[PDB]
Amino acid sequence: DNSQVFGVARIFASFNDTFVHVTDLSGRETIARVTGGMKVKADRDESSPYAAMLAAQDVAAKCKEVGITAVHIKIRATGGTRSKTPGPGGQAALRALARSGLRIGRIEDVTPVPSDSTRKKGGRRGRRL
Amino acid sequence: AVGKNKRLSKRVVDPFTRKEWYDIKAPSTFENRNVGKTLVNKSVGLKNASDSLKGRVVEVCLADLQGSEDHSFRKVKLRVDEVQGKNLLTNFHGMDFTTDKLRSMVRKWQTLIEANVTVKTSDDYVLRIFAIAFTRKQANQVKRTSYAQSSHIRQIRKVISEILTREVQNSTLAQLTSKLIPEVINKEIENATKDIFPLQNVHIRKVKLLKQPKFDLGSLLSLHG
Amino acid sequence: KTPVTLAKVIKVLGRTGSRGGVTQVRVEFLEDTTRTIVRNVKGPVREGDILVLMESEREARRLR
Amino acid sequence: PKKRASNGRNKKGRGHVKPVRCVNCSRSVPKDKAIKRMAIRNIVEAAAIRDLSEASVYAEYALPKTYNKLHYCISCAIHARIVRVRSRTDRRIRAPPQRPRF
Amino acid sequence: TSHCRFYENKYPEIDDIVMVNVQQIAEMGAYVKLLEYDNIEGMILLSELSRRRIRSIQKLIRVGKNDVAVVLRVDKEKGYIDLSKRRVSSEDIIKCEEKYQKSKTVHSILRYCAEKFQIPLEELYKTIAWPLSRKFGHAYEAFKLSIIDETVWEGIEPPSKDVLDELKNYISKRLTPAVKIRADVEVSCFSYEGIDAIKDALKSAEDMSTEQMQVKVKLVAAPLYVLTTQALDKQKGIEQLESAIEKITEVITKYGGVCNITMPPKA
RNA sequence: CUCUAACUAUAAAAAUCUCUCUUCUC
Ligand SMILES: [Mg+2]
Ligand SMILES: [Mg+2]
Ligand SMILES: [Mg+2]
Ligand SMILES: [Mg+2]
Ligand SMILES: [Zn+2]
Repeated sequence: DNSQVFGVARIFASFNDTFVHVTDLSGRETIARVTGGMKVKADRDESSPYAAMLAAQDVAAKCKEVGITAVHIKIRATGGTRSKTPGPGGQAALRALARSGLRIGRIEDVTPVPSDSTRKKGGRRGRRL
Repeated sequence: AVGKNKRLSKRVVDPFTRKEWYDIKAPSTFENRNVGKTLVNKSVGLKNASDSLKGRVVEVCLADLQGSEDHSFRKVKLRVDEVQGKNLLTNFHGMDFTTDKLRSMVRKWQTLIEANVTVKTSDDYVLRIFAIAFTRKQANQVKRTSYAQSSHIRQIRKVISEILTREVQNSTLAQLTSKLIPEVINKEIENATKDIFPLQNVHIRKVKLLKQPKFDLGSLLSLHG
Repeated sequence: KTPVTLAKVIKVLGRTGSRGGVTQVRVEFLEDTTRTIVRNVKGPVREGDILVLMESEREARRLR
Repeated sequence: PKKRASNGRNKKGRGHVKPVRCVNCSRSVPKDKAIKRMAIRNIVEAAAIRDLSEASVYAEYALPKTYNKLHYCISCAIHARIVRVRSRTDRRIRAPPQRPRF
Repeated sequence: TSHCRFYENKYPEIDDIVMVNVQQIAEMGAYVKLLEYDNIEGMILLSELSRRRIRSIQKLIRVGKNDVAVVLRVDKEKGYIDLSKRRVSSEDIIKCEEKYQKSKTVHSILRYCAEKFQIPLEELYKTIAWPLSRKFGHAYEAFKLSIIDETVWEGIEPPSKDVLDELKNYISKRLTPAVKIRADVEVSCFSYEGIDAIKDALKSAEDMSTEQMQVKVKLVAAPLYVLTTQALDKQKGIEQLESAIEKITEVITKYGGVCNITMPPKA
């Protein structure tokens, strides 16, 4: 316990436009919401790993500016009724937050899993791409 | 990065130089009473911050609270109750598992038994507790599955309900947590259930706090120094 | 801030791409003997070349 | 002509089974003709464990794994390569693909 | 000798919207000149070209014509521009189309000025256009108020006064707008004497006509009398014609008749 | 004659088609 003031990065990684949003332990106080679509232009690449690194590096910079040094992780897919699977980008954001100075510990997944309700969007035959 | 429409239907500041830091303290129940820091907007009269703090909850792993790693999969939520200036106290608010351990236990070829019960503490803390158990493959079993009968499940659920009711109705929530951390109720459930069916991985889960009488200042002070 | 880094290729991981004209390799950095990373290369390479990477950590994947 | 002796359903003595939505295209399919994969993976990819390993508090952290089944409609199962279009005499082999690594 | 960009700094800015004249297309798009800033070129990239799928490369570019543009990252070391065409909002295109034409007219005038005075455009924009853009936010509004109010040149140091004189002449000849404000008043009278009342109303409405604004209520029908005025400041015709309507009412309320307004004064 | 550990990541659009069908016996 060498005074690692803690944070929770709470990457929310969807199949498009992932999120990195570091807040206090209680989660009440936000620090650098800055997201995936913040730093990319295509709007198709919002989920791309490069968006993850860009968002992660800038939120890490803001993290050093404020003072937070150690971070716990709340990885979250879209969850609910949608696909239950972590977004492609968010993993790259995890890697970047690991790299850029920040100390990391206590990795957790908090994807909201339902207990079978709220009939999934799409109809019977479902998406028919 | 642009593609904006700005359907709005610069007085900018530095919003974090205008903020204070506060300490978090865990009750005397756990080992490491200190928890960490919390950023808060600066306390000005007409919305004093201490008004805002009272009610905060923090999710903290039990490994940090106890130092040991076997409490890694546990997870305690502590509620902010008392503020002392630059330093604030916390009372127990809930218990849970890390979802990952829960899933690791949840496997195929072994039915799981759940016991849900709302129980009132000795003092007044109205709680709801859950219990999760899995059939254990025997020491000599060549049968490829380990399923339990419905009647066995009913009996086991009743036994676990009785044990949980006893444990909660015995003592106050402070003593209740002091029972929880050594997870003694787990060995008790296994003790009273090993005759019926083996039941590996018994685990008490999702300790949910529902009601609290008024404040109980004195006990909270006793739980912190 | 020009972090032009050098990575010697230690192993070549096949050839990918719809064109088939790009080759993915595992490259170990000239400095920091510890780290290795997988990256794409355009143009012929063999075991021992020194890729000049502007960017370091953008580990691309198999490309279709 | 009956394509599969097991009727390709695996219901055989249940009347009717609750339906489950596909994971990709969200087509509802009986929970038995509901090709299904245990997607157990380390929360971090093995390619990036080392960066985590030497730059983290809590020496020798658990590095947990994420668990979930995946339920596909068979259309997705075929197109997304989860299930291949096997040959005739090779259809009646139900053993998984020889435990991919062993 | 065309030079001397329209706005403060030579290089484009962050998330600014401009327009481009296109000349050349190699592989990844078109690195082509600007005519909103100095005369520098910029990359238009194909992945960021058009909303639809890029089916053809020749049709959507139209070499030698004007096109929308947005700059992402300005190369403020050597003069390069990374530029975009797809990500400009539908409402944003048209408002920039304004800004662009707004900028163009000032240059069109000061070009004529330089070519007739053989002074490079840089000095003219330095001396005149920049203080005008500083004072009124736009050199076009400064020119419009120059047409109305002469004090716009006070506090400015032209390189020579003949520049002011010829610029004023060219702006009074070319930037000349007097908007015709028109209204219609319905005579719904059924009264005893109406034509004498109408003559009195016309005389009392026409004697009010000033030296600069002259009001003539022309006839196109019996009930519908037409009120035409040349508002020089687009704000005096309203009060003139409102006074006219009040005077019509003062006429009509006592002879016995009644009149109604069909259209009030509008530009 | 002793055993049950790995893992990824695609889908834009493509409509139609005029004839002429002819043996096997040593
Ligand atoms: Mg299809
Ligand atoms: Mg039967
Ligand atoms: Mg099947
Ligand atoms: Mg046809
Ligand atoms: Zn599907």
